[PDB]
Amino acid sequence: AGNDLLSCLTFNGVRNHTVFSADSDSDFNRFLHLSIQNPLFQNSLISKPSAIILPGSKEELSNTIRCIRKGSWTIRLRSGGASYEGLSYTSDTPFILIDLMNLNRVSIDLESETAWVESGSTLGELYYAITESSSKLGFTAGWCPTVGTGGHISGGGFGMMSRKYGLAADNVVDAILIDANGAILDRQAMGEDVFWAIRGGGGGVWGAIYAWKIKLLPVPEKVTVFRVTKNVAIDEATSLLHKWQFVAEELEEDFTLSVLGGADEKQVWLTMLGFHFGLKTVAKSTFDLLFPELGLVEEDYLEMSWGESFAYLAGLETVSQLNNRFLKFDERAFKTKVDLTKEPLPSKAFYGLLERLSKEPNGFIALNGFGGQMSKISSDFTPFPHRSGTRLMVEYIVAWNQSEQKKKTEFLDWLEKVYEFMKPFVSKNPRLGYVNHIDLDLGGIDWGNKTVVNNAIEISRSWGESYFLSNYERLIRAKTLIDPNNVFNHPQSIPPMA
Ligand SMILES: *c1c(C)c(C)cc2c1nc1c(=O)[nH]c(=O)nc-1n2C[C@H](O)[C@H](O)[C@H](O)COP(=O)(O)OP(=O)(O)OC[C@H]1O[C@@H](n2cnc3c(N)ncnc32)[C@H](O)[C@@H]1O
Ligand SMILES: *[C@@H]1O[C@H](CO)[C@@H](O[C@@H]2O[C@H](CO)[C@@H](O[C@@H]3O[C@H](CO)[C@@H](O)[C@H](O)[C@@H]3O)[C@H](O)[C@H]2NC(C)=O)[C@H](O)[C@H]1NC(C)=O
Ligand SMILES: *[C@@H]1O[C@H](CO)[C@@H](O)[C@H](O)[C@H]1NC(C)=O
Ligand SMILES: [Mg+2]
Repeated sequence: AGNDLLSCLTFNGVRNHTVFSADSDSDFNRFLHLSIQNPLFQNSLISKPSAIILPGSKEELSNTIRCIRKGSWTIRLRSGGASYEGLSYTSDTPFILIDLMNLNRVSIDLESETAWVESGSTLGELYYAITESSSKLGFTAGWCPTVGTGGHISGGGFGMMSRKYGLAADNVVDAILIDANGAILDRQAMGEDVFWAIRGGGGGVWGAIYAWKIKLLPVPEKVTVFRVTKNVAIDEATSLLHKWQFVAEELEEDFTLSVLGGADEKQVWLTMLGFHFGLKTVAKSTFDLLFPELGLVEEDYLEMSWGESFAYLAGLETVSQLNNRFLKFDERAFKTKVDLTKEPLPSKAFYGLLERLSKEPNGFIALNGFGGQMSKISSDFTPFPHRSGTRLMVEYIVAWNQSEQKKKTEFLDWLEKVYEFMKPFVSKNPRLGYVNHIDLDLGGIDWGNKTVVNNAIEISRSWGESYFLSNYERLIRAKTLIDPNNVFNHPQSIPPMA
């Protein structure tokens, strides 16, 4: 029973747990909602955990998993709670939520220039700790400070420094994984196939990552960034985006130029985000040469520390704000979809995308170029396969607040239609995806369904090959090795072999 679970936890010295309560403002509901970053999955109709456990050490994490298995609960692991589909805190079967928020220690070793990072730590907490320790070290990961390292690194982790240094997972050199039996496994213990699989094979599949050991990377004491919003009409916005794609993928590895875009009837807005590993004179000379159409001026270019640049690019007020995991931002529900491209987008693709954005001010797009180091890493170095030959990543987002809930169906329909419009221009056979941008539209396994489970491998190939391409086969072997009994599962987890 739940009381048996409780007894087991006590016997093993795990004290931080809270059982389900109907009391709307119970401590249970407080802990549950503390790390739900998408209000979309926050209402009273959604599944709720039977209990929430907050392990405070690797042994407590090991024993929690050990105890949960003596019952029939589904395990859910949550770090940052940023899952696009709420997969860290929802389940169609009774589940126990293992919340890792107390595992938030970052330990920087300046003598080896590496760090051990407990998996409950956020990217912001990590960046803050790095900046505090050194003005010449940084790390490559995503641009959202509130995202958890647990899910993020497990899925790869792309950001503004990836053209220089690759994904967060491409820079992991050891890890502690707690397996289905509660074993505490470092890189040597888990073996090279499993150490490969965890570095981008997706969270919630292999076991519970207790901590990541990462290599810290050189950054100059001052870098140059810009964040400039152009307010233009569609003719100019189209020509800017069409040229942007070439400038972006082609830039030397020491430069990144990304875009956020949206519109409202005749007014289009494009926010250009620039990063250069170096000083402003070189930064401006490069963009003056390659992209004069942007109309950037001297005062747009800002020199600041690496830590400052990551806080700045995230729209935070100060570096100090990096260190606040529960610092919200906005309170909007959202849905997103993503594409990867292999061929240049024709001008008419950007034109049509902007036309659709112009009709839906709640929608917007995020555009990133690959190339640089992303084209120099082999497709099977880690599970993330989209390397050489991949040109852009394109994200489509629609977001709304409480007062707009009536339009929910309308927003989702808009996003569906945008995705359908882009189909001919983006990757095909299969239409590629990214596991950190998990998308349930592709389908999902009901692990309680016998006929589906028998055919799990074929069925799962739909999303599996989209996220991992030819790396799918090795992932299945790693899964069978580390979690043959499928203790760690969700609608799109890698299936073990029968
Ligand atoms: C910005 C924002 C605001 C969001 C919401 C997502 C972002 C983002 N910016 C990104 C970026 O710049 N670059 C990216 O590559 N991705 C970006 N994303 C997506 C984000 O990376 C993913 O949502 C990421 O998976 C979130 O990680 P998280 O905050 O830890 O999310 P969850 O706790 O919901 O977990 C996700 C998934 O992993 C399993 N999990 C969590 N912790 C685990 C440990 N320690 N071990 C094994 N598995 C773990 C969860 O169970 C769930 O399945
Ligand atoms: C289980 O874990 C939760 C989350 O860490 C624990 O709640 C936390 O408890 C600490 C104190 O032990 C709180 O620290 C202090 O809170 C007070 C009041 O807000 C403040 O004055 C101090 O400066 C400091 O912030 C912390 O707020 C709190 N975190 C949350 C989110 O509630 C809890 O104590 C643990 N439960 C057990 C049984 O140990
Ligand atoms: C199992 O899944 C299939 C396909 O999703 C569905 O048609 C069927 O009804 C399910 N079987 C049971 C008994 O739930
Ligand atoms: Mg009450």
